[PDB]
Amino acid sequence: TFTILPAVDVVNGQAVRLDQSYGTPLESALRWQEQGAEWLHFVDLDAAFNRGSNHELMAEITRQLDIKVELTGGIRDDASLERALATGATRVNIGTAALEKPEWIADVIRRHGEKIAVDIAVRLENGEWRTKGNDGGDLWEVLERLDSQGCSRFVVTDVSKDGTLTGPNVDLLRDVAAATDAPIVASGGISTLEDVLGLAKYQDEGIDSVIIGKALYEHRFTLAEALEAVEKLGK
Repeated sequence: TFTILPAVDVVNGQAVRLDQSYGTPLESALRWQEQGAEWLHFVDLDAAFNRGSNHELMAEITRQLDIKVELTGGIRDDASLERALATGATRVNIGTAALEKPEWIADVIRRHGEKIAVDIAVRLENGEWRTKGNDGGDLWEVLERLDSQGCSRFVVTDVSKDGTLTGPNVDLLRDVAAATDAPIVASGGISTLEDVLGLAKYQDEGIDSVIIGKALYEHRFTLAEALEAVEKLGK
């Protein structure tokens, strides 16, 4: 957690307002940039659930603002990937489709390199970490294959932490960081400021980022607070 990415979930052209209701993604982005945000994580919920697409609003955000944008949601074939890229996104994440299309994903990693992160959702079951795909396999085999295909970056999600007050699963994340040369984005379960700090502790093993939604919007801490608290570790 070197770097922190606030999450923005877009539907019908709108995102959750950081209060003190819903507004434009631009407003959200401006409100997050105010606070030291250098990267934003955007979810296109309409594309993720086949209801539509918000690509042109995304392209407006990258046009209007000079902020790095990670973009995810419904990226599953060449047509969706293109339209994701056409947005101006600094980086794009591919989830389930990556496990279900091993050759397609190698092919895209080959063409796009650092523009591609693979988002892996995992579930622990009967003592084994299984890619909660659509299944998708054993976590460790999946990682090795993806690593071998040149994947630059993974986004790892323990599918339980979404309930927020467990903590993120640091023992898994550290294991994943040790298993691949590709840097890791922790996602899912941020509850407290000290959760961010437990992660940043391990930035040198390869956990260099965290995505954070709820904890931020439910005012558990502020972004400026977390960015400085991670600075305080740096030194």
